Amino acid sequence: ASRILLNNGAKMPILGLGTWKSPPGQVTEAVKVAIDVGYRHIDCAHVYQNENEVGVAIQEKLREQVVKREELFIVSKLWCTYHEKGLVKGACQKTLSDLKLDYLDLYLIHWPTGFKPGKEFFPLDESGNVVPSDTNILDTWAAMEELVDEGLVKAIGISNFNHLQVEMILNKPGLKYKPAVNQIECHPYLTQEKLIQYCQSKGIVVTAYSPLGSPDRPWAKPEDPSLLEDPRIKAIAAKHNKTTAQVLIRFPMQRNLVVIPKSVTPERIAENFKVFDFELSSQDMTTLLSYNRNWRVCALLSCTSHKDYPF
Ligand SMILES: NC(=O)c1ccc[n+]([C@@H]2O[C@H](COP(=O)([O-])OP(=O)(O)OC[C@H]3O[C@@H](n4cnc5c(N)ncnc54)[C@H](OP(=O)(O)O)[C@@H]3O)[C@@H](O)[C@H]2O)c1
Ligand SMILES: O=C(O)COc1cc(Cl)ccc1C(=O)NCc1ccc(Br)cc1F
Repeated sequence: ASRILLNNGAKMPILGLGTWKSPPGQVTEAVKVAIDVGYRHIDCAHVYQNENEVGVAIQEKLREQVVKREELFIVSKLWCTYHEKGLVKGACQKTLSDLKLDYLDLYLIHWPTGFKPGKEFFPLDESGNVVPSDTNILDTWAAMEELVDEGLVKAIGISNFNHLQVEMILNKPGLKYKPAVNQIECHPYLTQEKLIQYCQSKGIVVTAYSPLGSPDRPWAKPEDPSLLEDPRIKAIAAKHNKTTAQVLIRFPMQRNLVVIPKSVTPERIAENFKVFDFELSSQDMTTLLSYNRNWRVCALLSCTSHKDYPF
């Protein structure tokens, strides 16, 4: 089954194309190729600085009538410097204009932390600590709810929310819409059993990011573990006559997760989509889960300061 039902009643494709680090000079063709070979979900964000180019691709494949708007599932995220009530609508509208869309299928609070508004995405103090905003997640959530009620977004959700923060939203006084999705880091080195079971038990669909361990993350270090090069994962792939990436993408799909591998390489974009015709065994799944080491791609010292830093 290629889509999962969300608690807003809409279906979300379980495979999407990620776009963080996709160069603006390459991402338009990457998205065009992706849609040509089957992808119907694109994961975006304003902070990635490439939504205009992603939007050129979506608009061209709409204009060519390759796909209909209803068949696409486009996701973006509210950056930290826009948590303020009077900045959320405009942030969403900027993303809409850049993506050439009149609505988003899903809009996420990108991180639970609000930062000081301004030109800078990471406003720092002179000692390098992020400068917080006094906004809290519950008031930010109410602002997200407004976007649903104005027709700018079909679904709202959260990203990098820990258990307690998910719970805070669900327990919000006067909660109007539950989050549809929690998008978090998840792969065999960070298997997330606790947060996923919690989210799923509440009917929140979990999207796994960095499913390949983000080998192109700008802060990678030599000593870091490498999923794609792990011989134990390579051996499961070889057994199935698939690539290691293919196994890493199928893994979350069998846990009822949505997964969003990024590539700008046409051959890999296509390879990564060829994951609906094979199954990992229960033993394969448990074996992959055994590799957990609580290793995170996405953590940031400058922000650990903040009252709502999630890890
Ligand atoms: N919500 C958040 O806070 C958050 C955080 C991180 C990521 N995300 C989203 O999740 C997406 C995916 O995560 P990510 O970009 O961190 O990393 P990823 O998808 O785990 O890994 C991307 C890297 O893997 C390479 N790659 C892709 N397919 C491959 C294949 N078949 N074989 C070998 N290498 C392959 C890509 O190379 P090429 O591109 O050169 O082919 C790129 O270097 C992001 O792009 C973003 O949309 C969200
Ligand atoms: O956050 C993403 O989606 C991917 O990571 C980044 C993307 C870009 Cl364009 C810039 C920087 C990051 C980035 O540094 N992400 C890590 C991060 C960020 C904020 C917080 Br509150 C915590 C944290 F771990």
